[PDB]
Amino acid sequence: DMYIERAGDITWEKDAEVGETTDGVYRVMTRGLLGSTQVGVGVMQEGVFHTMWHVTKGSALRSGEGRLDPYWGDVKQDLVSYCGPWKLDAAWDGHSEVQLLAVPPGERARNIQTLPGIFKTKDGDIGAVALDYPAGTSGSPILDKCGRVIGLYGNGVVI
Amino acid sequence: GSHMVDMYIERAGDITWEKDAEVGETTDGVYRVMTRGLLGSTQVGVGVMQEGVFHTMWHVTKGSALRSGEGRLDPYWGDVKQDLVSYCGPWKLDAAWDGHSEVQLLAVPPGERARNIQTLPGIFKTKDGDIGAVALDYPAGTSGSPILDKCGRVIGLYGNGVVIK
Ligand SMILES: Cc1ncnc(C)c1-c1ccc(C[n+]2cc(NC(=O)Nc3cccc(C(F)(F)F)c3)on2)nc1
Ligand SMILES: Cc1ncnc(C)c1-c1ccc(C[n+]2cc(NC(=O)Nc3cccc(C(F)(F)F)c3)on2)nc1
Repeated sequence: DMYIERAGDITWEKDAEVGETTDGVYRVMTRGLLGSTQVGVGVMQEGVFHTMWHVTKGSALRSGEGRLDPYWGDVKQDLVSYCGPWKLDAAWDGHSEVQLLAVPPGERARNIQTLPGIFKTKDGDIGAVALDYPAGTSGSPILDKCGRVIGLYGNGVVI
Repeated sequence: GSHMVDMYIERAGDITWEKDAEVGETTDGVYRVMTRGLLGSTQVGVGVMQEGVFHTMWHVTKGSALRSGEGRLDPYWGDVKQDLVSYCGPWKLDAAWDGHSEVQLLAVPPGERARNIQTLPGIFKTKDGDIGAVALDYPAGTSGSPILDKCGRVIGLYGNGVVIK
């Protein structure tokens, strides 16, 4: 039994550290007998819930009273969307600072501004934020200066 | 008010690459740089003893003499821009990152055990220059912790990063 609950708006913050379909950033929760815990984070935008495939593994999600079914995915890229196509088309410019809107398990959302590093791995040269958050923070949106989601926290971006 | 009175080093480990890793006395080794005063003692950074010379970051000591047990280490060389300082002799640490390999941070954090963390350095295209750095975050008194190549050579100190031109 797996569900989402809202955690905040998706905003670029000045003064940062350097079923219901409301736009915003959501905790992805799994419950059982003992109780509930966060498996990841996602982004509601234009009526579509975006998270990482490995967070849900294509499970349906309860959203209050309603139920969200997966619409699309890509296991290689580790992406999955609910209710509609992938709406997050923005991308890192390759030079600017970005903001991780990290939403850790059992803690408040927060913006961290940082410059992405480039990691020259074997598979490819990969851009990633040098910020380390607990497991279940995966799917936290990363924002450009215009407030657009340029990626989700967990994997990084191939160039 | 009250001021700090005594800066000193104490040994924390050998400087080795660990095969099973997370993916005055002048004994070779890695050392905590400690400052004591009235209210107690606090770790202000880390340094490397190699070939009779203690290597740390300028901002850690600011060129103070260091107690090493009973004896005294006086600074021999420094560079404030590069944030480097040596004691008892010239800078011995001449190795550098090869630009492709994984490295190991031998982090020595305040009030915790030494440990090796293996990681691939990232390159950060800052305004001033391109900077290579490990994507590992530790408290400020970890600064001066050696970063190692697979030959066991200190290729850097934790805290600033390395300029690439
Ligand atoms: C990638 C890598 N290769 C080799 N060794 C290491 C240690 C790493 C490494 C480095 C940092 C982190 C911490 N981390 C980052 C994320 N996710 C994320 O950054 N996503 C994202 C997506 C779109 C755009 C961007 C941005 F705009 F910043 F380029 C970033 O998750 N964990 N992990 C692994
Ligand atoms: C550098 C930078 N620019 C812009 N934005 C950010 C967020 C950063 C950024 C990224 C990671 C860290 C964490 N961190 C690393 C170190 N120090 C260190 O890595 N030293 C070192 C010295 C010699 C060789 C090498 C190696 F071989 F790895 F290249 C590394 O201290 N803190 N800080 C800041």
